[PDB]
Amino acid sequence: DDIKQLAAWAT
Amino acid sequence: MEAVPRMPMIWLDLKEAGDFHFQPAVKKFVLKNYGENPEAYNEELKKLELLRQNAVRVPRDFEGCSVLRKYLGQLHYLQSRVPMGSGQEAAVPVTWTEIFSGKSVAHEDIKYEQACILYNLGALHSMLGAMDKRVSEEGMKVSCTHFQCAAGAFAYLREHFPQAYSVDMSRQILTLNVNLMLGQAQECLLEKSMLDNRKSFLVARISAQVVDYYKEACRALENPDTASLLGRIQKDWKKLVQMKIYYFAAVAHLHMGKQAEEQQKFGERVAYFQSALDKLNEAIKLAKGQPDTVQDALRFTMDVIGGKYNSAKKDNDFIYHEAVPALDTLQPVKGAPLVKPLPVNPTDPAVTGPDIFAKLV
Repeated sequence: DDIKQLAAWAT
Repeated sequence: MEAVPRMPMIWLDLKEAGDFHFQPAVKKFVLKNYGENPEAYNEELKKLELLRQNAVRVPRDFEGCSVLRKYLGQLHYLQSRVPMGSGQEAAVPVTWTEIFSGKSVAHEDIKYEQACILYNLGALHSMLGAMDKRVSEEGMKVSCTHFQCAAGAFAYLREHFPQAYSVDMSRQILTLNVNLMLGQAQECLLEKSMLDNRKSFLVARISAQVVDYYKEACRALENPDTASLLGRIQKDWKKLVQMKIYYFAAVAHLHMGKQAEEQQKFGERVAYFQSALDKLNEAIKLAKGQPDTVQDALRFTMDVIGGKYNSAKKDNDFIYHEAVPALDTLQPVKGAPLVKPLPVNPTDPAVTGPDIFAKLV
C-alpha cells in the first residue's frame, strides 16, 4: 500500500 | 520531519579522455576485409567522431546522460562490425586519465573506451543527483532516480568489465560506489516518505535501510587498501557517511518510538526516543567542522527528537508509569530496500538511434 506508492515513485 | 533540511550528497568526478584514433584502423579494415573504398565511410566516421567529442566533453545536465548512452551503444555497434578488442585486428590505443592517480592509462581495447564511458555515465548521474536542492517533489524524484541510475551504471561496469582496466574501476571500488549511490537514493526516498507522513513503521524500515547501505559503504572506506588508494577522499567521504549512519539510525528509532506511541506502549516509546537522542548526539559529535547544511539538518532533527523524548519521559514518569525496556531488549529494525540499480541497456535502439555503420555490410 504505502510501499507500492513509494516503490512506483522511486522507479 | 516533513521539512527537515536536506543533507548534502557525494558525487564522483568524470574521467578525462585521451586519444582514440579509430579512423585509420576502420579504413584499413574496411578495405582489407570488406573490400570497399575506405573513403566511402568518411561521413560515418565524422558522425562517430562528433559523437565521441560530445560524449567526452559531455554537458553536465540531463541530456548529457543521453549522449553517453548513445555513444556507448554506437561503440557496441562498431565492435560488432570492426574487431577492435584486445588482440584483435583493428585494435588501436585507447587512453583515459585514471581518477585517483591523475595518470594516463592506455589500452589497445575498444572495451576500455566503453568502460570509461559507462563510468562517466554513473559519475554524471551522481553529479546531477547531488546538484538538486530536493525541496520539491520533482527535484526529490529526479535526484532519487539519478542516484539509482548511477548505481546501475557502476553495477553494469562491475559485472561486464571484471578486467579492471584501471584501479578507479576495480571491483572493490565500484562496489563502494554502488552501495554509496544506493544509500543516497534510499535517503532521497526517505525524505519523500516523511513528506507524505507514511506509516511510522515503514519510515523506520526505510531509514534503517539508509543505515545499512551507508554501513556497507563505510566498511569499504575503512578497508586499508581502499583508504590508501582514495587517500584524502576516503577521509572526506567517511566523515559524512559515518555521521549519516548515526543520523539515520536516530531517524529510524524516532519512528519506532512513534509506532510504540501508536501501539499504546509508552515505556517502549521512551526507550526508542532515548535511543534516537543518543544516536543523534553521536551524529552531532561526528559532524564537528561539517558544512552548515549538515548542522541545519541535525539542529532541526534535534528539536524534534529532543522534545519528543522529554515529553515521552514526562508522560511515562507522571501518567503511564510503564517499564522502560533496555537498549539491547529491542529487535533491530530490518531495512526495507525500495531502491535498486536501474539497468543499463547498451544497445537499446531508442537510446542509440540508427546504427552509424549500418551500411558496413
